[PDB]
Amino acid sequence: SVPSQKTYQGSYGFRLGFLHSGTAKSVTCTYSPALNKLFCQLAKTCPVQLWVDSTPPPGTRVRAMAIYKQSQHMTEVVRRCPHHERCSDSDGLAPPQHLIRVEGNLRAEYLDDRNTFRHSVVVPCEPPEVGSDCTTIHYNYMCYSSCMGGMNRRPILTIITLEDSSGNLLGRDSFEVRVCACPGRDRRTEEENLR
Ligand SMILES: *c1ncc(Cl)c(C(=O)O)n1
Ligand SMILES: [Zn+2]
Repeated sequence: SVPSQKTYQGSYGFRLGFLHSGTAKSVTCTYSPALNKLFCQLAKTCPVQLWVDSTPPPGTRVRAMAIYKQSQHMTEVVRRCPHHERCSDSDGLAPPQHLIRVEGNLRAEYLDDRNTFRHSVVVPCEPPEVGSDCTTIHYNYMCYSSCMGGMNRRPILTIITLEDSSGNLLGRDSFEVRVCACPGRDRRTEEENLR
């Protein structure tokens, strides 16, 4: 089984947004619109904006899940490598096997799917606060793209789904992720390679 990655704004006009962080050597998280790709350091804050055209119903949730991008690896569950899953970096909520965490949200729930065995993290969809036009979720990625026995240099996609209270699909967006030591440099390199 492979989760859909089809972009779907749905009834509420759901889509993601990203900050403009640049590509300086000091940057820890940066998004490339040209590549639709987030570059980030291990376990560092990744702000992801949620934008809607109209407010979805109370009980709407936002789920994140990783899959492998490449055709020949899409059926394999994305998980932390044998090193990082045994790290003592628990936050009290995320299972140690999960690549994607939500930072600083006590209502985050982590799912180990009983059928597909895939991991995901889900939070309530909060409306924007006063003085803001969007809401932001802070994600952390807990293994490097290069980790042996884990992602093993294989690119991943994060799929963000807007769901109703039963888990039915309301909206979908996605982006590639590279977890790496030098996200600014790697973004510059990959944007050059594309050009
Ligand atoms: C995971 N958790 C803790 C530590 Cl100290 C390490 C490491 O070997 O750097 N990994
Ligand atoms: Zn790892």
